[PDB]
Amino acid sequence: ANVDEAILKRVKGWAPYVDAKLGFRNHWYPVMFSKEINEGEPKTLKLLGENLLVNRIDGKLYCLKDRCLHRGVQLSVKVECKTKSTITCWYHAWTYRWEDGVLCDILTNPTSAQIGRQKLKTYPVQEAKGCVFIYLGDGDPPPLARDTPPNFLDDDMEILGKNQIIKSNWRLAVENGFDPSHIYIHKDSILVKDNDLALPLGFAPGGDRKQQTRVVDDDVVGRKGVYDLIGEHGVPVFEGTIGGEVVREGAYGEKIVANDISIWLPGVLKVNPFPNPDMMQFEWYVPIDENTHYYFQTLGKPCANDEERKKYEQEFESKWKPMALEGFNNDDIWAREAMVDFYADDKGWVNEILFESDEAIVAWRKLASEHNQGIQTQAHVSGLEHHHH
Amino acid sequence: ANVDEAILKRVKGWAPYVDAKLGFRNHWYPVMFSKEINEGEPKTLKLLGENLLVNRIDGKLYCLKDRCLHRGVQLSVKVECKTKSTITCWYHAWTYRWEDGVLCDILTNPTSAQIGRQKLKTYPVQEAKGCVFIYLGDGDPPPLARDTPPNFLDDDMEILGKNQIIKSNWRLAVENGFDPSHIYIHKDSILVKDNDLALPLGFAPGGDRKQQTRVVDDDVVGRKGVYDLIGEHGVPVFEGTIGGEVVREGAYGEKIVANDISIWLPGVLKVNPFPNPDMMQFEWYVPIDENTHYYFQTLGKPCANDEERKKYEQEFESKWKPMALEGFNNDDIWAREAMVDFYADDKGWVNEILFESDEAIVAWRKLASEHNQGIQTQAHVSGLEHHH
Amino acid sequence: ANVDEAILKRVKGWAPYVDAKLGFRNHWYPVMFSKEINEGEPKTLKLLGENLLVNRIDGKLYCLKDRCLHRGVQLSVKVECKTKSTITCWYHAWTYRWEDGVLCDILTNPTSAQIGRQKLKTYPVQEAKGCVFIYLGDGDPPPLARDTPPNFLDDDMEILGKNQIIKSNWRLAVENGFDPSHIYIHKDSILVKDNDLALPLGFAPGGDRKQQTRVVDDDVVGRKGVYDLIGEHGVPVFEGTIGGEVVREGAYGEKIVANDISIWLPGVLKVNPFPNPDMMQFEWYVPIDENTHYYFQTLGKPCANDEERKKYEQEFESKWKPMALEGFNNDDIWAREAMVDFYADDKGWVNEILFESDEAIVAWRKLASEHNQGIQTQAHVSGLEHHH
Amino acid sequence: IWLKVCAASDMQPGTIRRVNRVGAAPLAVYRVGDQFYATEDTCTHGIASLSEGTLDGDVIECPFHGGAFNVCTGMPASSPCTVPLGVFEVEVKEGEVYVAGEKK
Amino acid sequence: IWLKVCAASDMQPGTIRRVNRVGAAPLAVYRVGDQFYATEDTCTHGIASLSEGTLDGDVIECPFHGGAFNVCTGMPASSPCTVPLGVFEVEVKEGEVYVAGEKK
Amino acid sequence: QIWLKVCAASDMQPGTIRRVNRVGAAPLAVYRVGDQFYATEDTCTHGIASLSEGTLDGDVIECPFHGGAFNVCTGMPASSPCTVPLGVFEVEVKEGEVYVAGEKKL
Ligand SMILES: Oc1ccccc1-c1cccc(O)c1O
Ligand SMILES: Oc1ccccc1-c1cccc(O)c1O
Ligand SMILES: Oc1ccccc1-c1cccc(O)c1O
Ligand code: FES
Ligand code: FES
Ligand code: FES
Ligand code: FES
Ligand code: FES
Ligand code: FES
Ligand SMILES: [Fe+2]
Ligand SMILES: [Fe+2]
Ligand SMILES: [Fe+2]
Repeated sequence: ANVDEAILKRVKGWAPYVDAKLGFRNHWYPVMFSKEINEGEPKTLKLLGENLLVNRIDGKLYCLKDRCLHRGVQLSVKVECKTKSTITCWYHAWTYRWEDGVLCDILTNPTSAQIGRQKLKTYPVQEAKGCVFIYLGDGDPPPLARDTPPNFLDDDMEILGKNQIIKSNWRLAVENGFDPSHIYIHKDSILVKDNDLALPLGFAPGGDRKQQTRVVDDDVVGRKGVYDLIGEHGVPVFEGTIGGEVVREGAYGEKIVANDISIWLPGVLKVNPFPNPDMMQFEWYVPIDENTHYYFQTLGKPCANDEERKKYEQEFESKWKPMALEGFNNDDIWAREAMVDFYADDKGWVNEILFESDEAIVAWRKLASEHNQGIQTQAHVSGLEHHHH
Repeated sequence: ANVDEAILKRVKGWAPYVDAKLGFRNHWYPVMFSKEINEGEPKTLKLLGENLLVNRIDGKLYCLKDRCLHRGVQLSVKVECKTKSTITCWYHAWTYRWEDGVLCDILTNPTSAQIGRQKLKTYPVQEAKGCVFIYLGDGDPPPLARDTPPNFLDDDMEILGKNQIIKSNWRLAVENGFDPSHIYIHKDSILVKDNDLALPLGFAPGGDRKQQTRVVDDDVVGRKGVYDLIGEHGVPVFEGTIGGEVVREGAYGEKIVANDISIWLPGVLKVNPFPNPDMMQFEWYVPIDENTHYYFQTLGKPCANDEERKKYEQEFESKWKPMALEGFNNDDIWAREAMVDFYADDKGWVNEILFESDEAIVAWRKLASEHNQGIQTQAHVSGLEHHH
Repeated sequence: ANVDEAILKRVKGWAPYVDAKLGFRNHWYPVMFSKEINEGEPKTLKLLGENLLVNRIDGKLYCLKDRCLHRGVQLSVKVECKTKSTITCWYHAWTYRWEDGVLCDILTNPTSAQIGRQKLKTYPVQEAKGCVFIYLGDGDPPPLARDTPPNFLDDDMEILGKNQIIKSNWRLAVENGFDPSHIYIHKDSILVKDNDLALPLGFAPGGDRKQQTRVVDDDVVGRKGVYDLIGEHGVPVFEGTIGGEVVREGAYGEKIVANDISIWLPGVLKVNPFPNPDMMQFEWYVPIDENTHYYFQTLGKPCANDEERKKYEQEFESKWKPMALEGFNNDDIWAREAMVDFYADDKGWVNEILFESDEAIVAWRKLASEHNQGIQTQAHVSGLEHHH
Repeated sequence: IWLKVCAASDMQPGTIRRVNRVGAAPLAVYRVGDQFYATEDTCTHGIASLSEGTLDGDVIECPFHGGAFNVCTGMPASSPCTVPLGVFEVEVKEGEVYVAGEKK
Repeated sequence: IWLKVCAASDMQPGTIRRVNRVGAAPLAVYRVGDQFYATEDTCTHGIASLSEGTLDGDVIECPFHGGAFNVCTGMPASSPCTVPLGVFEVEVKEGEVYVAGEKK
Repeated sequence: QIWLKVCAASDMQPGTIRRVNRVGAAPLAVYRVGDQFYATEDTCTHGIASLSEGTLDGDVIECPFHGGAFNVCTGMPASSPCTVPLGVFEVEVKEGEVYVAGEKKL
């Protein structure tokens, strides 16, 4: 749909993934935190190329497509919510219910044949761990857990985070996140010295190809993902050499981090433990359009009561957010941006020269290709196109 | 020519109109006021995607294409008018007559065989009612009357106005202006309160489809237009309800305006009377390029003497320009801009969901499709293409 | 490969040249001055659409493609020169030798099978007359002399200059430079009055077509170029007329300049003598991408020792750079920019209306088409393509 | 209940007839070979008259946007149409076409 | 008036011969099979010699930009040519090609 | 050691590929082209793909990752994006037993 046929024909291992430039339809995606959307104050966002409106009504979230059925304007240009349960387009006053998108009234013509006979697209919305997830897809949604990493939804796991818009395709963010050798870019991070981390420069892999990963398609809640097992048989690199001379050392701190790293459809990394031995990182790379993603960062720490939660929140604000989410992951942001040009014409998918640790990235590309729930197309964005046969 | 053939095949009601992204060739268009161009001060503009130069010589307007025949530079990068009747390209001094575009001299080679053997495109220009009209077309122009709404050219009609560039395709401007139900966007206008207008939220149509409009296929001067008759058998809506609860009211003023609304090729709206019972509005949406139009606004008032004209000019500047041309029509500008994304890939022309008051727009699209005098193409802009 | 095939079939005289939007591969191009690249300070540039890194090591220049073989990032986003002879990609620490581009180490995986089995693209670099030339081509380079105008490499010719990025295609710069009639744009240059130049407005050509130029393809060092001989049978124009009346005159100064003008592959102009009777100008228009070029200006004056070299440098900084390289050639920059729109869709190569002095430009188009050493394509930039 | 439309011989195969009802929305009657079918005249995607469209077998194409419906089931056959038409029962009696005055 | 150009047999079919004229623009003589036609040599769009172009039937293609003319009527056949060519009557008498002194 | 036993010639159909795994060394690929046998390194020189998992078209192997390709007789690239030649290993049949060299040709 999205890429030159001649390129898809070349990438036989993962053509659906290379075609998925706008992301995978029929998955849940986090787009904001619960505390960013207040009762009766609709908010705009773009998800998989689609302009959406989210509102909170009697504390519950509702999602309508931000595009009037009539002349295709964004309702959000001038929001008229004239009754608790409805939104009225500012142009000709086509009025929609938040609950089912049904065109229930038209103030410019209360006798119109369109009334009761059209409906604006709605998407399911669910709040978990103070994060707002939208099911960008069709029909009754699967359970959220299918599209979250293991432990994210644990009862005791306290989730805090940060979200922002990044100028790369979502797939560059996923691959960079799951890339076992990219750890090299983190060698001078403030987190490394200031939280006393052990952090190698890379890995000499060992064992066969199949031993480099654990492909999960046997998970009981339907989760689909890959574990990076490079370090199970691999020798970590702590002295990098050129011409046999040591030019760089890894970090010889006491804190062991990033024991288990896993990537999950639709594009969420779990790093455990990280950025401290008693915490976890869960981060999404959410497709906004072909050029941009939400970098939706979360940190999890099991907490037993309000005392532990408030102390966790204080350390999040004073240490983990500045030192890890920014001080560590900022280098990931510009690493993603640096790949844009090579992949922007889709020729990077052909011309890339991979080495051994990219086996993790290949395993993800195959998993994603085989288990995604649909390819988003420009026609999903504009309006689906089909001719009688 | 201009749109995906797969889209033009789908819009059988009005394919030429949907194709007409750059506007209709072989019509008159207003582009500026007479007062904006002075003797021997050439002025640049873009019209139907073409760069043009207009000059005033011995009081009379002349229009040349702002593109040298030789290497395609704009003459206007560095104007050299070295005699009253000519302009000299700054690059190799190819010299053209304003009056007929003829390449009459080349200062860099006075023996060139090109001299007297090439012609820079000219377009007719006419001033009427203080407004500068360019015929963006080929061959002998029709009367200006053909391309102006009824009464604009009446002897006693005093025209004052304002012009600006707006970031939407011209068609989004036309359809918004002729849209009977778009009156909703004006419900909070300062004009409605401060000029005590009656303004419903919309109309519940009555009678049949054919009664909703009146198409004019010809008159004395060959005008082509549609009147909006939704109010003839329609019920004005003054109470807006959701689930039977009243959430909004129309404006219950005494002044009845906008009794007749008509749209004319090549894209000029007449609202009579407006914004006051003794006045009319005539507004053009002039294609500059695919993305942009002139919003050329005029208010007309019959005036018998210089005292009436002077008083009208005072009321225009103190009241009608700020309260109506700005205070009312400013909401039209951002409504036009809000439709850009949906039509920008040309897919809105398929995916729109029309309702009853859009019969007006449909009648305009068909009239425009049937009676336009030509489709402007990118090839008119770069140079017409034909292989034998 | 770069232009609509329907346009290329129309320009039978010079299709390769019209296709060469990114410039000609397998030639030497100047990109900076020697003084601008210091020991162990790598410098980024774009040449024929390719991102390049230049570094100076033990005083020698080396050029590597600024694109890691692995995931196609620019090394230059974060340079890591860890040893004197190497650069390490910041991403996964693939390590390349400046001298041959061999992937000689990977810090993130010292056991990788890729080590010693890949090679980053390198290009020949050489410094001559304080100028850095890169051979943007494949295999053993030809002598630099082949891609330089006569006398640029003379023992005693002291070269000083200036370089900047200009927003036009390189060909518009070349044709403007070699255009005999474009001298018209220079008629008010501060150089003309302040250096007492004789400068006509243009030329009335004489004699036949072959006499308007000298096509050079017999030069023993293999250089390929064209001399403008319009002045050998032509009458210079000092009195510019419209309708037989004098509206502008040339300059009647005593200093005779531009006796010989030649354009050479890959796109370097020689004007002699200029801007003074004891000096020469050599200027390159170096393709950066489809839209931009280096304007690489040099002035040569014979100098016998350090004292003359020093007084020339002081004259250059106080007179020739501001009065000539800027005061004369600034008009060339905006002339080049003025042709962008006409040629940007490639249609100006069909629609241009040439006159007699353009014989020189046509001679260059045909020379360039016949004797260029290859057409740079977008596939040279992204990675060459071939199916078995 | 039943409206008299036309003599069945009055319609060639592959043709469409608009049925105006006073005080009600218009209907469309389609002759597909020897069978007759009836729907709403108004396209569900807008305000087009399907009677002004093109019939291709049992599929009516809307003249506004090229949306289409099956004239037997009233189900959409081409984008942008998504809302099914009202189908009206047709009956031929003594070579004369009758349309049910309400939908099925 | 009439200018004796060449022996008919001096031109192979589908060829063009430039006729230089002191104090006047050159002409192009076209042999189209066994017929002869004449125009101005100079393309009306530029400085191209039509005698250096490509004859396709009775249409000369300019070598510069692919503009073209009907050599019988002189009218443009292909963009970017817009100004008609001067046509000169030609007469073949006793295997000798004569071209009119001035265009019709 | 010098000659590595692969399989019986008869254990391979024309147009097929067999991977030969080696202790302490990178895998080889053996190709049957009609009645003839050839061997290269199994790892694509453009990346980490196995050529034994590709498609053989006469004497040209097509890599399954990116559609690059090699001549199996010469090891020379046949399709972009491949640029680095494969190591070629001599193959011999002795008692109808396929043998591949332990060391590539120089
Ligand atoms: O994946 C990792 C491996 C080793 C150390 C840190 C990381 C890591 C931590 C947080 C977010 C990410 O995207 C990471 O790759
Ligand atoms: O079209 C109208 C209908 C009722 C009241 C005002 C208007 C009107 C007047 C001037 C310009 C416009 O765009 C209008 O809608
Ligand atoms: O080419 C020229 C002819 C007459 C006078 C000046 C020049 C000239 C001088 C320096 C740089 C150029 O590109 C010129 O055309
Ligand atoms: S565009 Fe929303 S009601 Fe018309
Ligand atoms: S571009 Fe105008 S005279 Fe040359
Ligand atoms: S992109 Fe350079 S080492 Fe990976
Ligand atoms: S109105 Fe029928 S397809 Fe749109
Ligand atoms: S010079 Fe003949 S087509 Fe342009
Ligand atoms: S890995 Fe074989 S073609 Fe890229
Ligand atoms: Fe990272
Ligand atoms: Fe309005
Ligand atoms: Fe110049």
